[PDB]
Formats: sequence, C-alpha cells, structure tokens
Amino acid sequence: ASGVRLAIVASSWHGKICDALLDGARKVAAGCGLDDPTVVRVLGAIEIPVVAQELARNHDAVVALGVVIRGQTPHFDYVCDAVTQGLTRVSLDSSTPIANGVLTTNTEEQALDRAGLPTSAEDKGAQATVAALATALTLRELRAHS
Amino acid sequence: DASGVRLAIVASSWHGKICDALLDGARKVAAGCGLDDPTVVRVLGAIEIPVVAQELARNHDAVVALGVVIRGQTPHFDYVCDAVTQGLTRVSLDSSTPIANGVLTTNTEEQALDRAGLPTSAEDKGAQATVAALATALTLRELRAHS
Amino acid sequence: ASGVRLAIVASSWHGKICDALLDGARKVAAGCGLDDPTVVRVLGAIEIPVVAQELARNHDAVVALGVVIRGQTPHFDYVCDAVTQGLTRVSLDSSTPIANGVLTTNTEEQALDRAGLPTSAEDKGAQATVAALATALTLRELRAHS
Amino acid sequence: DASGVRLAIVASSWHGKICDALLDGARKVAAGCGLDDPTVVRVLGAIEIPVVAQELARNHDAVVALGVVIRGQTPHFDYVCDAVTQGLTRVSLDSSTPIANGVLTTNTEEQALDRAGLPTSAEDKGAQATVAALATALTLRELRAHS
Amino acid sequence: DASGVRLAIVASSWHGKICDALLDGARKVAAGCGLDDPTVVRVLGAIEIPVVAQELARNHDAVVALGVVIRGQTPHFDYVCDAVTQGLTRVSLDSSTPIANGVLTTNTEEQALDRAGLPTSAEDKGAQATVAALATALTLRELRAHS
Ligand SMILES: O=c1[nH]c(=O)c2c([nH]1)n(C[C@@H](O)[C@H](O)[C@H](O)CO)c(=O)n2CCCCCCOP(=O)(O)O
Ligand SMILES: O=c1[nH]c(=O)c2c([nH]1)n(C[C@@H](O)[C@H](O)[C@H](O)CO)c(=O)n2CCCCCCOP(=O)(O)O
Ligand SMILES: O=c1[nH]c(=O)c2c([nH]1)n(C[C@@H](O)[C@H](O)[C@H](O)CO)c(=O)n2CCCCCCOP(=O)(O)O
Ligand SMILES: O=c1[nH]c(=O)c2c([nH]1)n(C[C@@H](O)[C@H](O)[C@H](O)CO)c(=O)n2CCCCCCOP(=O)(O)O
Ligand SMILES: O=c1[nH]c(=O)c2c([nH]1)n(C[C@@H](O)[C@H](O)[C@H](O)CO)c(=O)n2CCCCCCOP(=O)(O)O
Ligand SMILES: [K+]
Ligand SMILES: [K+]
Ligand SMILES: [K+]
Ligand SMILES: [K+]
Ligand SMILES: [K+]
Ligand SMILES: [K+]
Ligand SMILES: [K+]
Ligand SMILES: [K+]
Ligand SMILES: [K+]
Ligand SMILES: [K+]
Repeated sequence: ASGVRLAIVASSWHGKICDALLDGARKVAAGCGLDDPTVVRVLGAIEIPVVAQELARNHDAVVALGVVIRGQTPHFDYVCDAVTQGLTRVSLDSSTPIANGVLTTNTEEQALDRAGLPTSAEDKGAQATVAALATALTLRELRAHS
Repeated sequence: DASGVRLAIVASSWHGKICDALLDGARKVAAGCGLDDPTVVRVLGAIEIPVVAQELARNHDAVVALGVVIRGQTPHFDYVCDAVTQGLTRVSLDSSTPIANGVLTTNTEEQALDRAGLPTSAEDKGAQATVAALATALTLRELRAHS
Repeated sequence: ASGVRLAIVASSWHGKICDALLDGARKVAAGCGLDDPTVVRVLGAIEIPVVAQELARNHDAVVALGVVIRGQTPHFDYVCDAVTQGLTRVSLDSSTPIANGVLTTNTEEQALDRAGLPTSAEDKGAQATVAALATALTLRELRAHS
Repeated sequence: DASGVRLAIVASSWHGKICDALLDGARKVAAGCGLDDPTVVRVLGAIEIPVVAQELARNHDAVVALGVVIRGQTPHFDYVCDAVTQGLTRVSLDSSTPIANGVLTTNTEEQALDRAGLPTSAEDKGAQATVAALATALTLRELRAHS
Repeated sequence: DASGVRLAIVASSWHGKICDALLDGARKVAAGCGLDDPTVVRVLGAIEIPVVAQELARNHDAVVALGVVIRGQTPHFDYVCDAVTQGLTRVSLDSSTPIANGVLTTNTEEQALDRAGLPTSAEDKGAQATVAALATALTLRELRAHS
C-alpha cells in the first residue's frame, strides 16, 4: 500500500479515547509503508463530514475517528443520524472510501474496551484503516490501467 | 482567533426565554473571538430553520442554528426533530459550509433550562455550538487554496 | 403581508377535521390582507409532496394540512416518514417555506383538540399559516432589493 | 372521465395470493374510470419496485406500486420497508409524477388478508391507491400549462 | 435464458465462514443460468460495499451485494445497517441498475447460519438475491429500446 494517499480526521470530544483510536490508525499506516498520512482534528462529530469532503479532493482514502456516548435525552440519536447520512453521501459523491471508525456506545466502559488500550478487547481505529487501504487497492485494480 | 470569519446565527422563537439564553451564549463567544457584530435572524419554528440557513450560507463562512424542541403526548416530537436533522445535514454538504447544531431536544422543560446557560445551568449549548462553527471554518480555510 | 403569494394544499381523509384546519388557515390569511389564496385538495397525505412541488413554482409560501391517525399495524409509521422526507426535500429544492400543518396523533380525540373547533385547546392550521407568511417576509428582506 | 390518463402498475410476487387481490382491485377501478388496458409489470421483491417505477415514469402520468411485507423474527422487516419509503419518495419528486403507495406493511398474515379486498375483507388498499393516483394526475393536469 | 446478462458480485469478509456460504449460493445460481464466470470482488466491511458497487455498476447489468451484520451490546448495529440501506438504494437509482440486497441482519449468530444455505439451513439468501438481480435485468432489457 506504499502508493496510496491516506487522510485521517478525528474529533476531540473525549480526548483520551481519541488518542487511542488515532494511535491504532497510525500504526497500521506505518506497517503498510505509509510513514506520514494527513491528520486533521475537529471539535465534534457533526463537523466530520464537511472536513472529509475537502480531504477527498486530494486523497485515495479517508478515515473518520470519534466517540459518541449516550446521555439522558434523545439527543444521542440525532448526532449519530447526521454522521451516518453525511459520510455515506460524501463517499458516493467523490467515489472514495470513507472508512467509519466512530464509536457509538451506551456507557464509557464500552467505548474504552473498543479503542485499543493495553487491556481492550478490540481496536476500531486499526480495523477502519485496514478497511480503507484495502478498498483503495481494489478500486485501483478495477479502474483504468495500462 | 477568528477576526476574519463571517458568522451568521438563526434562532427560533418557540419557547422564547430559553431562546434568549441560547442566543446570549453565542454572542458572547462571538465577541470574545473578535467578532463584534454577527448576522442574527429569527424564525417562528424549528422546521423553518433549514430554509433560512441555506440563504445565509451563500454569504457567510459559518452558520449557527439555535432552538428548543420539547416532547409532548403524541409521536409528533419525533417528526419535528427528523426534519431538522435531514435539513441541516443536506445544507452543510450542498454549500460546503459548517452548519453548527445547537437545537436542544429534551424530555422535559427542566432538562432544556439546565442546558441553556442560565445562572445555575450545568452547561451552555449556545456557546459550544459557536466554538464548533468558528473552529471548523478556520480549519477549512487552512486546508483550502492559499498563497 | 399583502404582497405575499400563498398556496394551501389539504388532504381529505378524515373530512371534518380537514375543514377545521382549512378554516383556520383562511382566517389568518384574510386577517393579513390576503383575501384569496390558492386552495388545492388531495385524497391522501402521501400525495401532498408532489402537489406542493408544482405549487412552489409560482408562490412564495406553501401550507400543507392533514391528519394521520395511528392504527393496529406499523403502517402509521411509514405514512409519516414519507411526508417528512418529501416536504423537507421540496423546501430546499425550491428555496421556499413549506409550512407543516399535518397532525400526527394516537387517538381521534387528540386530533380534534388540535384543529381549532369551538372547544379545542389549539389550532395548528392557524399556527402553520403564520409560520409560512413570516418566513416569506424574512426571505424577502434578506434577498436582493433595491 | 380519467379516459386520457396513462396508468402503469408494478406489483411484487412474494406472497402471490394477496398480490393477485391487490392487483385485482386496481384493474377494476381502472376499468370503471374508462381505462381498459393499463401497463402491468411484475417483480420478485419489494426492494425491486423503485427501480422499475423509475423506468415506467418516463412514459406514464401515474404509477401504482403494490405488494406485501410481513414481519419476521429479525429486525430485517424494518430495513425492507425503509428502502421502499426512500425509493418511491425520491422517484416521485425526480420525475414530478404521482407514485401511489399500495404496499402493505403488517404484523401478521391475517392483517394483510383483511386489507387486500377479498370477499370478507374490511378494506381494499389496491383500489384506494389507484383512486389516489388517477385523481392526483388530473389535478396536476389542471394546474399545469394549458390552452 | 440469462446467458447475455453481465453479473457482478461484491461480498464482505467480516464473519468469513458465512460469507463463503452466501458467495457459494450466488455462483451456483449463476452457473445454472448459463453464466460461468461473474465478476467477484471482496471487501473488508459492509460500510465499504456501496462505494464498490457504484464502480461495478458502470460495466454490468446487475450487482449482488452479500454480507452479514450481527447485533452487539451497543446501538452501533443500528447505524451500520442504516448506511448500507441508504447507500445501495442511492446507487441503484443513480445508475438505473438492479443492486440486489443479500446482506443478512440478525439478532444472533444461529439466525445468520440458518439463512446462509449450509447443509442444514432453512433458506439461502445468496441464491434468492441472485435470482432477483438476473430477473430484474431481463425485465429492464424487455421494457427498454429494442428493435
Ligand atoms: O463527538 C462527540 N461526542 C459526543 O458525545 C457529543 C458531541 N460530539 N457533541 C457535540 C458535537 O456533536 C457538535 O460539535 C455540536 O452538535 C455542535 O454542532 C455532543 O453534544 N455530544 C454529547 C452527546 C449527546 C448525549 C449527551 C448529552 O446529554 P443529555 O442527552 O442528557 O442531554
Ligand atoms: O392523510 C391521510 N391520513 C391517514 O390517516 C391515512 C391516509 N392519508 N392514507 C392513505 C394516503 O396516505 C394515500 O393516499 C395512500 O397511501 C395512497 O398512496 C391512509 O391509509 N391513512 C390511514 C393510515 C393507516 C393507519 C390506520 C389503519 O390501521 P392499520 O394500522 O390497521 O392499517
Ligand atoms: O421549534 C419548535 N419547537 C417546538 O417545540 C414545536 C415547533 N417548533 N412546532 C412547529 C414548528 O416547528 C413549525 O413551524 C410548524 O410545524 C409549522 O410549519 C411545534 O409544533 N412544536 C411543538 C412540539 C412538538 C409536539 C409536542 C407538543 O405536544 P403535542 O404532542 O400534544 O403536539
Ligand atoms: O415483497 C416482499 N415482501 C416480503 O414480505 C419480503 C420480500 N419482498 N423480501 C425480499 C425482497 O425485499 C428482495 O427481493 C430481497 O431483499 C433481494 O434484494 C423479503 O425477504 N420479505 C420477507 C419480509 C422480511 C421480514 C422477514 C425477514 O425474516 P426474519 O426476520 O424471520 O429473519
Ligand atoms: O460486514 C460486517 N459485519 C459486521 O458484523 C461488522 C462489520 N462489517 N463491521 C465493520 C465494517 O462495517 C467496516 O469495516 C467499518 O465500519 C469500518 O469502516 C463491524 O464493526 N461489524 C460488527 C457490528 C458491530 C461492531 C461491534 C459489535 O457490537 P457491539 O460494539 O455493540 O458489541
Ligand atoms: K479521490
Ligand atoms: K481494469
Ligand atoms: K459560504
Ligand atoms: K493548502
Ligand atoms: K417560489
Ligand atoms: K439584502
Ligand atoms: K411522467
Ligand atoms: K394553468
Ligand atoms: K449499468
Ligand atoms: K420497448
């Protein structure tokens, strides 16, 4: 995957978990021969789609990272709704894989357990990056070449 | 800092007291960041927000939407919020402009008051939303074509 | 609001309540100096969006009126889904306020109490028309003149 | 009169008996209104309806969609109806054509049978849908450009 | 006789064993109908399916999407399936091409195994989906411009 151009956009709300998710992505990136991907930070998950759109004009793959944790109001339902609609629309507009690595949990423990910390069960940041790079390679093979 | 960004704010009037609080938080954050006079527009209901944000988006770098939707005894609550989500998301991607979401969606009136930024409130959504808009505008300015 | 061009589309399903909703709209219209708005009737709520699209090509505001009452099947949930998606799409395509005055209730008493009959608690038909007319005047001021 | 309207009908085959009832109601209303031979097309599933309605919309004044979706033991039921709702609504607005919705969505098989228009049924969705299509087509005819 | 149709198949690999079953059913139906060598492409996850089907639709008369999504302990399950629904429906209408839906969405792993077409399964969604795509392609060919 030494030829693919990777971009990473991650939200800052719940900073510790974000650092873990971002850490997993960079490791997979380096393993596959990409030492310096484009990394961009935003304040909230709702702001992810609009920044991915801009990143898509100059990259072969985009990875979105973040954490949304449920509260006491139905607001949780509407934050995740926007993210779903936004990223799906961007991918098909630009014909570019926009990998989904945004956690959506019921509690804080659940999110911590899926971020890739020392004693976590899983690492969504790594899974997402492997998904982006592989889909980019496939599209390269399918499309016009010589 | 953000002295060069062009900000617009659209807020609904249904439940007027809370609207004033939300609007008050936004303006303070705006003044703190060096923007003394943003474009402010009022509407009658939440459903009317998206169509006014679309117009504001052709002359501004960031738009902030403010309002409160409180649940009743019918499934009507669910359909008001559905429209707002679909509308704002579509506007942002059509115009490539951050449309910050500061519309409260609560079970009770107490919950809404506690998230508006009154003297004894736990948080202030109007302030968070404005900080979200201004920062995303600055990022897009850096990523985009410059000299 | 004597310069605004208003149009009203109302469904016939549950005829009595429709008449009330339509009655409230016309009164507010006359009060604001508009003596004869464009009035169009349809058979069902699903048919509203496609008629509002046509009305939007020569009016500054459109008001949609109707009643959907829940039954014994999940059908209720899908009629309201279509109406929400349709009206939202029309408003943004045409840059025109499409006021929502479609009742969505659990019982028949609930709908009667929100229609503007002699002993009703509120009148959605009047609220919706006030919403349309005001939004049209705002857009008029924001836009290009003179 | 409706004798000038060009009608098209697309119906799925999943649960064949009920489909025949739904289709039978539509044709009767069609003949009553002076249209003896509408365009009838069959598909295998409800998900396949939207893409066939799009094609039919390029040379008809009205399209009627007929079918039955019955709930199972998984959340799958929720996702089949979601697609149908999204698809049909998008098609009607793209083509400015009434796409009448006559797709049943029930909890049990009894419920579906009771709404199809069989000898002892409480109502007939196939008939209601066709009356909805033909009337909306006539209205659009009157509103639009004529001489 | 579907010997003239150009078929493409895109399948996710998450839960590999079930994927192989789903893929196995599709290819058998394919061979039965006289198509010995369809285009087969693998992806890592279900969210990646829509974007690959869009590319495949530029060169084929039908696309079949295959995969399994199993519910967990968080509301995440709800948002994975929402994306797939919106994506596939959009692609089909953009390209005027049948994109058959063969993506399982279950509560437990037993339920998924039971619907994949293994020795002792109750049904095979991979086979049903391919039959749906090839039939819809033939119908569209008949409706459209021919000599
Ligand atoms: O990544 C996030 N993760 C989050 O968990 C998050 C974010 N972002 N934002 C704000 C952003 O979505 C966005 O910046 C704002 O909406 C501004 O437009 C939130 O308000 N949240 C809080 C989630 C809502 C649920 C908790 C609120 O408490 P309540 O439900 O009891 O009222
Ligand atoms: O304004 C309405 N209000 C309505 O309440 C309505 C309407 N319209 N239509 C039909 C129309 O939406 C439309 O004309 C048809 O679907 C044709 O496309 C309905 O079938 N309804 C009834 C809604 C179904 C729920 C009540 C029946 O009980 P059930 O749950 O057993 O089906
Ligand atoms: O910002 C809002 N906040 C609101 O709380 C609101 C709004 N708007 N609208 C209506 C407007 O959004 C809109 O202008 C109208 O639909 C007319 O187009 C409402 O009817 N509401 C009332 C809340 C929705 C229903 C809950 C009230 O109790 P009910 O269930 O008995 O109707
Ligand atoms: O018209 C229909 N009517 C239907 O009732 C139907 C259809 N179609 N399809 C399949 C079609 O939607 C479509 O052909 C396929 O998805 C292939 O794309 C179904 O699976 N069904 C069955 C209803 C889905 C809900 C039950 C799912 O099974 P389970 O929840 O018991 O596991
Ligand atoms: O085909 C699949 N089938 C699947 O079942 C699947 C997939 N894919 N992906 C991830 C992919 O959809 C995709 O690669 C990612 O979204 C990255 O873009 C998943 O996370 N899953 C699992 C679904 C939920 C993930 C975690 C399990 O639920 P829990 O967190 O509630 O315990
Ligand atoms: K690209
Ligand atoms: K090639
Ligand atoms: K702008
Ligand atoms: K630059
Ligand atoms: K207009
Ligand atoms: K002006
Ligand atoms: K037509
Ligand atoms: K005319
Ligand atoms: K094609
Ligand atoms: K032909």
